[PDB]
Amino acid sequence: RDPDQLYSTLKSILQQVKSHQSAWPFMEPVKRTEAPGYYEVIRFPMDLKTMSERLKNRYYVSKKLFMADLQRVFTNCKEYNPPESEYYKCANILEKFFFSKIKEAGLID
Ligand SMILES: Cc1nn(CCO)c2c1C(=O)CCC2
Repeated sequence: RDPDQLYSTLKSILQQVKSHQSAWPFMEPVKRTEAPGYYEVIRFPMDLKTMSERLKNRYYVSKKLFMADLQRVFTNCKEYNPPESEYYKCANILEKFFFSKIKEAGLID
């Protein structure tokens, strides 16, 4: 299936991202109790557990929807955290990895 080809490609990419050594900050939703005013600043929170659910739920009917969510994970983090924080470092490392995988899968060419 053309839908099911997409699904496989996205699942492979998301799995690789989740397995990456720098994915650990992004594995679950930011906790309100740990991040003061995070949910006042960041309007569209996202994390890799929520993306896994969305994927299983057949939400990612296009590459664009998938890339927007995953990009939001990094840019939320970079907006909120200090530039030399461990979280910011992880976000940019993982983002580099993400762009290399989407290129390699021909999701952008
Ligand atoms: C703020 C903030 N605090 N925590 C830890 C609590 O969830 C995290 C953040 C992020 O911005 C992304 C990584 C995880």
